Amino acid sequence: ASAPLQLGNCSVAGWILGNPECELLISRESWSYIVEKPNPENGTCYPGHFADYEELREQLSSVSSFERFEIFPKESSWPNHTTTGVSASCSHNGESSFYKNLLWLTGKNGLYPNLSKSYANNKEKEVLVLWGVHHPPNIGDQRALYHTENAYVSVVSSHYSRKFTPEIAKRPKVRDQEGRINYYWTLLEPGDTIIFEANGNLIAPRYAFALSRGF
Amino acid sequence: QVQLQESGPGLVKPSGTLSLTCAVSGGSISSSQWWSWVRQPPGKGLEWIGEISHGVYTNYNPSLKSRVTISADKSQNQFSLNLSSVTAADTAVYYCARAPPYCSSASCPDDYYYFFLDVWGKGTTVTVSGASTKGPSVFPLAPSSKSTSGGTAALGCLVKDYFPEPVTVSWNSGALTSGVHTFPAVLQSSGLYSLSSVVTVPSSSLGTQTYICNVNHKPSNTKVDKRVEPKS
Amino acid sequence: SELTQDPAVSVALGQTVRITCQGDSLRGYYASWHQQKPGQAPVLVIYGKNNRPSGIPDRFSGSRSGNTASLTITGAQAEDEADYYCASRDSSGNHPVVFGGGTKLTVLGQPKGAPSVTLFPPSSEELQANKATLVCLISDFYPGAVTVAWKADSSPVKAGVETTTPSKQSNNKYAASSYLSLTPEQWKSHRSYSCQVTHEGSTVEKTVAPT
Ligand SMILES: *[C@@H]1O[C@H](CO)[C@@H](O[C@@H]2O[C@H](CO)[C@@H](O[C@@H]3O[C@H](CO)[C@@H](O)[C@H](O)[C@@H]3O)[C@H](O)[C@H]2NC(C)=O)[C@H](O)[C@H]1NC(C)=O
Ligand SMILES: *[C@@H]1O[C@H](CO)[C@@H](O)[C@H](O)[C@H]1NC(C)=O
Ligand SMILES: *[C@@H]1O[C@H](CO)[C@@H](O)[C@H](O)[C@H]1NC(C)=O
Ligand SMILES: *[C@@H]1O[C@H](CO)[C@@H](O)[C@H](O)[C@H]1NC(C)=O
Repeated sequence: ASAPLQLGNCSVAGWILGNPECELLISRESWSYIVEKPNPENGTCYPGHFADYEELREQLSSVSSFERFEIFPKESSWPNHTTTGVSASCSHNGESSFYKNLLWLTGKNGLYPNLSKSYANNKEKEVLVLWGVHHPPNIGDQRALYHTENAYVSVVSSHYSRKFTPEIAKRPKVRDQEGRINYYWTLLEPGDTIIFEANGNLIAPRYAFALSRGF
Repeated sequence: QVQLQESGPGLVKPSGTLSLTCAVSGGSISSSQWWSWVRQPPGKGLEWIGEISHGVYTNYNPSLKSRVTISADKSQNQFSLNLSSVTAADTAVYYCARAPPYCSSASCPDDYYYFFLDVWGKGTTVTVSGASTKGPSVFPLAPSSKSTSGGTAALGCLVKDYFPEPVTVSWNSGALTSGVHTFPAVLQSSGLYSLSSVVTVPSSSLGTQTYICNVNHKPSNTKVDKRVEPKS
Repeated sequence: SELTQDPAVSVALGQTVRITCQGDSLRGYYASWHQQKPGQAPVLVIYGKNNRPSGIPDRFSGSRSGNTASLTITGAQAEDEADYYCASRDSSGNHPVVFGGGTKLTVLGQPKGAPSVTLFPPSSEELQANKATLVCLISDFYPGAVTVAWKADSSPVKAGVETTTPSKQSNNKYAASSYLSLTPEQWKSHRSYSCQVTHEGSTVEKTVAPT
């Protein structure tokens, strides 16, 4: 049939990002509309702003095809960087976890060389790519994680082009997190190529979503 | 992978300035890691001195901040240690080690809240006395029938009268390790150290295998290679 | 904000021992454990919160329950006899590094053996330098409690004697060295010199003579 997508205690944010508690029955192939709660409990476990949330929340309302794929393999695409980053705020069953669709790239051997990863959308469908940018509360943690203080994150596509810089500032304490991670998303049309170049503070994507907005 | 190597004078006059250098291969001083200095007095525990991150950022022990400076040389991949107004309480073995990056706030991955020193150096001995150094005197220890227990013999070298610590003794230029045992030096009443390095070898290899001890004393720049010959 | 350990603790072979390291600074950073054998640099056995480096046996394990960190050695072996220091960072100010007082771990497996005494007379080259020194070498004795005595022609001598404290050998034993400094006249004018080694009731004596 075409029943609605039930999110339960989860919001669209934690659902699409891969919140460690929002990873059950969410692999549904198609749905007509989304049903959540007036005040969801599980979403962005790591505090941060979700850019273009309403736009994304409306694009994913009616979906006819929906499958996720490892756009960047964890054990294959990040040799010089550490990928096993886990946060206490995104705890799951008494264990510090992280988003399953994103990767917290940090330094390896005290070094963070600039990376350049690209992806060609050869799937004949529209791909939803999501990424984050970390903002440490102090510059001491900025150097500990990414080795550099002048970090840049450039995300360039055929229909998207934006550069990011960290705003080092001590935010209010939310879930024992005085830093922030801003979440950004874009739709990659068939044939488009998205580029990721960064030297720090990049929350790299792991699983994208090849979808098609239909009935 | 990462290897460390201290280098110093081995002897500093009181109220002087100690200067060491930790050469690092297989790693980068300029990294986010904390390249540290740790000392250990004779018969006491480990004491933390300081550390240096990147090539510029430092952190020191409050008990000795007023006279310690840790610098880094990114060009030669080395970082040094400076300690002024030295006293007798500063005589110790000085190690350089590598520490992980850490976060001051609770907003980081869990792997950034460790402290440990996984990579250590061999450590260099530094003595604060004010007495001029003295080169060692090497003498052989030829065995006989009394030094043989049927098929088990023993022969070594005698390193008499030197200052200060340490003295490294190898055999056949590192071509022997079985049965070798270098005894801890003794501090005689005069003020000079003396140790003896012996190697337990069988008695059926006396008129065949040649034995030579390689005594080294860096503070006085002395390297003597004496041959241990049994005579009638 | 200080780390405290037990000064010494002992364990028999195959038994389990737990070394406790207490401190208020253990509530902000994980606690590591470093092993130091005599005459060697420290070796890291626990990264922290029970994480071992490559090459460390799994019989080492860590644990934390609040302000206390514990290193556990299951089925202790002879080569585990060493010093153990805990470490972390203080959670106040510039975050200094705090070390523990240390813990001398003594393994009490007893492969009891009698010492092997070897007495060396002064070398001929040393006599030409107007010097003479006897070298009495002791090795392979358990436990490491021993007393040395010197005799000159069956007469006790105590002047100019230097004896080192027993130290652990490579094969998990003990070894020490004694020295008797004397003038070249005393070496030649006497008949013989002896080195007595008293180890747990028994006494082994070795004698050399000018020849
Ligand atoms: C998904 O949402 C639930 C809320 O329904 C989250 O549970 C919350 O988890 C945090 C962290 O474990 C709890 O905070 C801590 O609570 C303990 C007491 O158990 C307290 O001692 C600590 O100081 C801290 O305040 C919070 O109470 C808890 N909320 C509820 C209602 O139980 C869960 O963490 C969320 N998971 C994800 C992945 O977003
Ligand atoms: C989900 O929300 C409901 C709201 O009534 C709550 O009772 C339930 O405990 C929540 N789920 C979990 C796993 O806490
Ligand atoms: C990458 O980093 C290296 C190291 O500093 C620098 O020399 C280089 O010019 C950087 N290149 C880019 C494209 O960021
Ligand atoms: C990792 O380092 C190698 C060696 O310089 C480099 O070729 C590679 O591009 C780096 N990885 C990434 C993702 O850039």
